[PDB]
Amino acid sequence: IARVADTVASGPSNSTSIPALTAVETGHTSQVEPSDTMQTRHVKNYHSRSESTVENFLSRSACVYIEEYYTKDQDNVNRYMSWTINARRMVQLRRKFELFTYMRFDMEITFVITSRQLPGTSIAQDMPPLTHQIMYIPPGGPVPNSVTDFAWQTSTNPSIFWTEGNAPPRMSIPFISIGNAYSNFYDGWSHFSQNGVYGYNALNNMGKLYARHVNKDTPYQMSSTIRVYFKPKHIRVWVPRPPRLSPYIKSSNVNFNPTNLTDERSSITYVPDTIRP
Amino acid sequence: IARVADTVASGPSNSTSIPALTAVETGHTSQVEPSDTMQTRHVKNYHSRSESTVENFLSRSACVYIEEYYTKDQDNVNRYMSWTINARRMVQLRRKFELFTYMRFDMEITFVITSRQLPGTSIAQDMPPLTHQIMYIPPGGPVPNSVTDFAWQTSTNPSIFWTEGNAPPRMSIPFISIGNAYSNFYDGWSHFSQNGVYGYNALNNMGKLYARHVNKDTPYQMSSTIRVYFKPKHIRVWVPRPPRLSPYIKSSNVNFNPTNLTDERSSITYVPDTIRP
Amino acid sequence: GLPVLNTPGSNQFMTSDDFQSPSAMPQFDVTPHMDIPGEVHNLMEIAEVDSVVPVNNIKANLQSMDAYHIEVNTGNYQGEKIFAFQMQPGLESVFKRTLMGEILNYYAHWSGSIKLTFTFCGSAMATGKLLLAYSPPGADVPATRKQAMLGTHMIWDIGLQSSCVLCIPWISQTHYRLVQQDEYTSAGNVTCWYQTGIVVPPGTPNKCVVLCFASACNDFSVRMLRDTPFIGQTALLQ
Amino acid sequence: GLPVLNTPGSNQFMTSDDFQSPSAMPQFDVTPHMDIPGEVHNLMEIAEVDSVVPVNNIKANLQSMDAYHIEVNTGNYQGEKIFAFQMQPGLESVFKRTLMGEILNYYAHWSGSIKLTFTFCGSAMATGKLLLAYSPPGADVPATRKQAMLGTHMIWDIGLQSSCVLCIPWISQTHYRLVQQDEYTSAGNVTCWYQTGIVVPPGTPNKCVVLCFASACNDFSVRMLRDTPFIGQTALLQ
Amino acid sequence: SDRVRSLTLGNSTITTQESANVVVGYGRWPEYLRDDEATAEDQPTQPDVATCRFYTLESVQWEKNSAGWWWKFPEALKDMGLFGQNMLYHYLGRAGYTIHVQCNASKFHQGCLLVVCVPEAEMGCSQTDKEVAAMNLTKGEAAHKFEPTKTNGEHTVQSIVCNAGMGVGVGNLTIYPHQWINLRTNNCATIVMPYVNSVPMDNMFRHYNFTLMVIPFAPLDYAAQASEYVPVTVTIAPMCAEYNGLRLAYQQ
Amino acid sequence: MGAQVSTQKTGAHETIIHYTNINYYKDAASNSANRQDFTQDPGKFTEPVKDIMIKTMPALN
Amino acid sequence: MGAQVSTQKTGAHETIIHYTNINYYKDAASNSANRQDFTQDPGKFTEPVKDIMIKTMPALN
Amino acid sequence: ECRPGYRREPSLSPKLTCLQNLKWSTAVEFCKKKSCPNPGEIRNGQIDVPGGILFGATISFSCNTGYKLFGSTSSFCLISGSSVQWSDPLPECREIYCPAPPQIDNGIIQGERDHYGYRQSVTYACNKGFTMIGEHSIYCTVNNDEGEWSGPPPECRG
Ligand SMILES: CCCCCCCCCCCC(=O)O
Ligand SMILES: CCCCCCCCCCCC(=O)O
Repeated sequence: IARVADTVASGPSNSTSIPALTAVETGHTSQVEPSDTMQTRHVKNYHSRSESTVENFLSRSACVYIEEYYTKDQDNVNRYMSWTINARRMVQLRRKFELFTYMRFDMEITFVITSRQLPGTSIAQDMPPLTHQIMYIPPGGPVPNSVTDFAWQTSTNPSIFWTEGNAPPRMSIPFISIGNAYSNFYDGWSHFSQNGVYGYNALNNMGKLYARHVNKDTPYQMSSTIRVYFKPKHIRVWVPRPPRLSPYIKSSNVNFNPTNLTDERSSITYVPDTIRP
Repeated sequence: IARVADTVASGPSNSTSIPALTAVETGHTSQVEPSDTMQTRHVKNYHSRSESTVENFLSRSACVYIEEYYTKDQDNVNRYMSWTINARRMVQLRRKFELFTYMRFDMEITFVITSRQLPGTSIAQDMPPLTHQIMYIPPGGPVPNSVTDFAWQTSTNPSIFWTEGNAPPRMSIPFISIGNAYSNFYDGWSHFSQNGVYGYNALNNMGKLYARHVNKDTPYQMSSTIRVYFKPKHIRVWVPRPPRLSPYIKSSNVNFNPTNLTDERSSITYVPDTIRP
Repeated sequence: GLPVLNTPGSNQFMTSDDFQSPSAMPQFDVTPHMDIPGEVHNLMEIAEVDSVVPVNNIKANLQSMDAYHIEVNTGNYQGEKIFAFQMQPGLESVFKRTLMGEILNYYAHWSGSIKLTFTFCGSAMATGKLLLAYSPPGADVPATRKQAMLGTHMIWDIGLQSSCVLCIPWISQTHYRLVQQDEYTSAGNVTCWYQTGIVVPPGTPNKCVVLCFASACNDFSVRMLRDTPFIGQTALLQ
Repeated sequence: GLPVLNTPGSNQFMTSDDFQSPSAMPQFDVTPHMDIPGEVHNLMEIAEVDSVVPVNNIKANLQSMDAYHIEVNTGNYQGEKIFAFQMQPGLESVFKRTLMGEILNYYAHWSGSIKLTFTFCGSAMATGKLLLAYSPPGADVPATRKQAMLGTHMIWDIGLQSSCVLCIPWISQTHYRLVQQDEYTSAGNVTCWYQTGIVVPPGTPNKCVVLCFASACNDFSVRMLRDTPFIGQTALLQ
Repeated sequence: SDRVRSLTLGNSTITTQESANVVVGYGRWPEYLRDDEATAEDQPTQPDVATCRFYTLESVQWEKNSAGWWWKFPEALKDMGLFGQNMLYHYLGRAGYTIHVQCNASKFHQGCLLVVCVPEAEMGCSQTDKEVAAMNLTKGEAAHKFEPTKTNGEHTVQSIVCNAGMGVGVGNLTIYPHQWINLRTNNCATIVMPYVNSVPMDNMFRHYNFTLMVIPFAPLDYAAQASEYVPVTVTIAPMCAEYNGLRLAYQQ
Repeated sequence: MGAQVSTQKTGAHETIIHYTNINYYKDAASNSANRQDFTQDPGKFTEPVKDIMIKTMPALN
Repeated sequence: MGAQVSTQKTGAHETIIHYTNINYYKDAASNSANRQDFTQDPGKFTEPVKDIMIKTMPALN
Repeated sequence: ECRPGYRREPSLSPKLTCLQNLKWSTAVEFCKKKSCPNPGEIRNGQIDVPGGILFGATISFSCNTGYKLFGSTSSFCLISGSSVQWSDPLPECREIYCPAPPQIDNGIIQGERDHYGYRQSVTYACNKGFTMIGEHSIYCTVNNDEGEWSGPPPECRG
């Protein structure tokens, strides 16, 4: 089905046919194959590009964020999580998405929440299972300012209640973008006067995500770390582009430091001698 | 299916047709569209009002109550929960329901019960999993006066037994109202002499809900917090009305404080200049 | 039994799920259905109903009927802007609370046209022509009538027909816009001017009230369910 | 209920699984699909596009266009190797970063032929013949033109047709090779020599640039999904 | 002979006797917005021949040490006849564009340019800790140029060529609609770009749909007494230009 | 069984899109929400007039 | 039910290889990935020329 | 009347009217900021335009890697007599040169040059009878506005 091209058996040649000669100036990539520049044998190639599919390539859960929130109200520790959803803080997944200019797809979101008890001299407890609450707040919705804010009522905002021990919570979401496709790159501004925000943040706005412990309080300080995972499915991509070369500096723009095109070597004719009997 | 109206292509005009002119005095809302007051192009609108459905709007679990009950019998702490069922103590869901005068629907009720161990110097325990019991008592049924009352026998009253760690208990209920529809507003009294109770509480009576720990006792004081969630389904609504403007004061009536119609601004002609190159 | 494998997301509780569940009251005989007047099927049925808009929402009128009053006077007032505001059905303080905007605040996305109906409440002897203009995002707000006149406008002639509709067409780049509109999803502005003026006979008021109504069209629609930021509390009511 | 038995692997979370899951946003009206130009279906569509190869990747040129320059001069240079490198589409520093190699680094296995297109950028008066040879693994790198000539070679004659393709056939023992090529999965080497020489008229440069392009053929394919070793971080970006 | 070609748009016509075929965007050719993909309800305006014609920008000089140049559209054409006038008076725009880069020398000169059209060519800043200014991204028909070395400007674009000011490899820009101008075979380069964006239409001042980059991979060179002045002129013509949201002109 | 196949809501890969459903409980109150009932009739609130009013005509005459 | 039988990917014992699928959710976004869509058209990027170029012929003439 | 340095907008009235409400009519942009000359170009440099080039605007300068900036690092569009003029002239980006490469005992430099700039290199060669100890070449590195050879030259053992 997604099979690869076979190699036709070719023999000697001596004609005005010039498949090897061309002109890249046309912007046309040569469509030559081994059988065109040598004598080849017939080969029934059964190989398949099934795993090169944009679907199989991007459809794999990848971490996009991670924050920690405590249980007790001691010191200036955040007791809840806040996050302006986006996939530009994790270089791995961010680099893949940026292989294309525009994207369209549904998505499977999985959460890996783990807790712990902070070190201490006398910390003997017996706390029941910790239950967490993850609430999604689309742009404009009321934001909670405490682990007891009325906003956690989740009247209409989607929210998940998960208790430790059980399988990591998950749920799918459609294609939210108000545009016909998500934009990984936006060479424009937010204001017509050509100023303000520049790039991604200028238009993308998937809202925010908040988390917290629904448990009232813990005898001794404890903390939990939530890890968000994205897995696009039913994918569509447009306009491919040069992969990221320079390391990512900011998660709001494409700033970078002049990076080398590639690793170095002795000379253009350098090739390590691996045959030494 | 629930698609939106398309825009017919319109051209120049010069007739006695006056679609723009009307008279609101009739109480009739103008049915004009862009194509009636300008030249428009044909546009196949595929947008859908599928999420504007009263079903999709109200069919989302929203917290309606929350109380805490302890395990040990120390001090004057309640060891069980009591609640006169109603959705007027949580402004969020209450405001939505009040967008309509009458309602009819079945409902999915979910409970999020979480426990904890109160702080202390020496609180080393090893308590087994805590099992809870939620019992619904329709109007007239015997009410328990202790965590060991005979009423907890649940001979005929619906009751749920849940142990921490497992998925939050849930169960559906039909349309209980003795009327043909639930009433969010009742501009009347409970007594014929036009006195006594006024409004909602005058007729609504969904009974009470009690909770407790089925565990005999805990070495050291512990408490649990139960959160009730309502999710109406198979919805029907009648007589829409102006959304709540003034903050909710009481959960028994519609009392309020003179609130502003909306936020203020410089002048009627004030419009922020967002274009400044 | 049947070999089964639990998938991630098991035993969780998502407020927006939709599964079946055992009834706590088996064989309950639901009360007979009664056909009640004015049933609502889609919230858009409400957002399509005209509601008075508080255009004159200045601090001094935030609690009086003057908030809805849009005065117009007799005499030369050329070059003077009767009123103006942004096109933010759910964010603009002017629309923020109308039936329409009030509903949009339960959603994050919106799309479609809007019908701004203006009603002259002066006397039957007062006459006049007003210029209702709408300028799409891109340039500064019309400072003069000429600038406003270059955009989508409607010249309303007061007469027997009290009301006049200024339909604001949906001229956006994207299919949808955020109710929490930012500069990117800007909608533009609406400015009103004097096309001619308000002439009046002797023994007749010189100041008249002009009410403004706003509602959605048959091409309007919301999309992202969210909680409204116009209601909250600090503790359980009692 | 139906007697069920949970199998090992239940409640786990495998990043590469593929199950169904409840939508957090029921009945969401997705934005209408728009036909956008240049859609990608398979990543191989990208690896099949020629991209300039930095053959002259010496420390001094790791950040200049000279990295792509492959100089050729007039005069006797017989016995001199113009350039050479290993055939490691994803490991060789020369290909490691090209569109082709850049993609292979997201996979661990690869197979197929490669098209090395060479373009003469000298003047229209310069002429010459170069010998582009490819030697499969097994023996030492060609030290002389005779040794290189014994392998799969292509004699490129510079003329009106600026470019010339040297298709490196897939001559491997195994069906696939590791992108992280080791000696076992060796691919061989590619050496360029002067078939004749570069003759030039008076008043014309003596040094010319020869660009190199690399891309996959219709018989190419990757196979083992992995993370690319060309991107990382030490903390969440901000 | 496929070497010679002629282009005709509006009242403008370009001639060539040494071209190398014509690259057509991503296989697509400019087309007006269809009804089943439109959003703006108002009837669009289509000046046609009035705006869809060849606009020549300020020429540039190619020197032995030139590192490259770049233009941003449709911004670069803000002051070009009626095409620029419609940009001012309208909120939304949509166009095709036929890029035609000219550059002739002689059989005795040598060099190779890379004419590319990069959609959403979001660029980085010289000082990674600061931001860039529109003034440094695009300045009308005046071209910005790449530098063979790192830049330092406060809000300047990292003009270092090797990274194309995008943090990528220049050798991979071939993945975008492009052509080369190998003086020994070429004389110009043409690219027909179709409207590429994640939206049916968009503002033409706030958004720079695509960037035209002309980067030389083969340094310009020649002998003594050989014309040292080798200019590179860029000509572009909008295609299927549509406009929506008519209002008071925007003050630049 | 008493399976009932319906149509799913459009996905992010449009322009096998159907699901199956079976009720296991005896009470209709146990069934899932009716998220696919798209009925409309704004007339009740937008045009509750006794005499039909034609848009292209004067409201009063 | 609305079962839909498809073909599985070749196993390590080739040269009953089919699976069954049923969607339980109402939203298409809930369905599993489309790991079996094998469409291709490199022409967009490899041969975006206006005039078809025949391999066995000169690029320019 | 336009101030300095502003210019009249032909499309608008520089006049205001006293309305009945004792308020002056809304003012338009009848007088706009005079635009400064195009900053130009810096050979082997870059001009950062954060906020246009009109009166009151500022622009910064930088030099590509391998070049040192000579002059001002910025310029302001101030009002100069009858118009708006850039405060400081365009600076200079002069090539950074490495120190003369080192000569080595019993070895030479192949194709020795006059100057050596960023990324340029020097390759050594031991005389007949001697053996090279170390890398053949070194490279001109240019941290930080001063040029420096990558490392030490090779050595020739007889
Ligand atoms: C209920 C959680 C909602 C989370 C929304 C995530 C949307 C991700 C969109 C990613 C956009 C992009 O990568 O260009
Ligand atoms: C088994 C638990 C029974 C709970 C009954 C809840 C009934 C809710 C009725 C809400 C009435 C209203 O909102 O007007």
